[PDB]
Amino acid sequence: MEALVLVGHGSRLPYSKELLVKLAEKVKERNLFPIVEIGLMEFSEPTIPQAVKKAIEQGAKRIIVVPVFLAHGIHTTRDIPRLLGLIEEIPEDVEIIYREPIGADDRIVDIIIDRAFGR
Amino acid sequence: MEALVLVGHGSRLPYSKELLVKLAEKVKERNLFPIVEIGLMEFSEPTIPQAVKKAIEQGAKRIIVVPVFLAHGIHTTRDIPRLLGLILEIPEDVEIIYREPIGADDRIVDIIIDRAFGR
Ligand SMILES: O=C(O)CCC1=C(CC(=O)O)c2cc3[nH]c(cc4nc(cc5[nH]c(cc1n2)c(CC(=O)O)c5CCC(=O)O)C(CC(=O)O)=C4CCC(=O)O)c(CC(=O)O)c3CCC(=O)O
Repeated sequence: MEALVLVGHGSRLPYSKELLVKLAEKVKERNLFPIVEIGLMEFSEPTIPQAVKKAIEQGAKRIIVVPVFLAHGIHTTRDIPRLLGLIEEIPEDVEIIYREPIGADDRIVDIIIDRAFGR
Repeated sequence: MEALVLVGHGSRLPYSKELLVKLAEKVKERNLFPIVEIGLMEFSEPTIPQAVKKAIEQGAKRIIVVPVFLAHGIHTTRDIPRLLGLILEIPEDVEIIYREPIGADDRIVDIIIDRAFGR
């Protein structure tokens, strides 16, 4: 009844999409959401509008959109809200819930320290 | 004897730099590294060359550079290695060690799920 849509920047390179694809696989393995889709802001498919429609077509009435971005920027603040139609795509009486980016989470510091030590 | 340098993209907005600043502060509280510095690839100061010199000036002989990026891209594969001189003035008794980005870590999935639930 609710869907999770992970949105990413996109790249002319393949690494950004591979990340979102792997992230969606790992989330699916956790069996929390009925529907899970990814969309990429630029350069690649699925686009963000296509992911929201796939979710709607599978029968989701609440679409949770999580920006897989570390920090806020023009994408997360302007460009993406606009694609979702949240700022001046047909949301069919469904609710889109636009979540927060990753930010300076304690678990990021944990990751950073591992990377520093080659782990 | 060794320094940790966190490098980030930079932004015409203030959100990207604040993240790196909060991240540096959190790492410093862990007391693992003698010297901790941040550098921004574009738009903002400190720049990446400035951070490596600040580190050198305090007396670091090994400079661990961690890309605070989720995925590989042209910045992490070309532009940043270039600034580090890996592909300005680097003393010979000093080595730069360029680490990996965050990637599709389990701890990221954990973060994504919290964000999905508005936590
Ligand atoms: O003109 C060129 O192409 C050369 C420069 C260029 C390319 C690089 C290249 O292709 O050489 C580059 C590529 C990418 N940029 C990255 C990130 C973002 N760049 C920042 C700002 C924008 N940069 C744009 C252009 C450049 N975009 C524009 C114009 C536009 O996107 O519309 C602006 C927006 C300005 C506006 O519209 O007013 C922002 C926004 C912000 O931070 O606010 C961030 C995103 C958050 C962040 O990570 O900072 C990422 C993701 C990453 O790297 O993490 C990619 C893809 C991965 C990769 O690089 O493989």
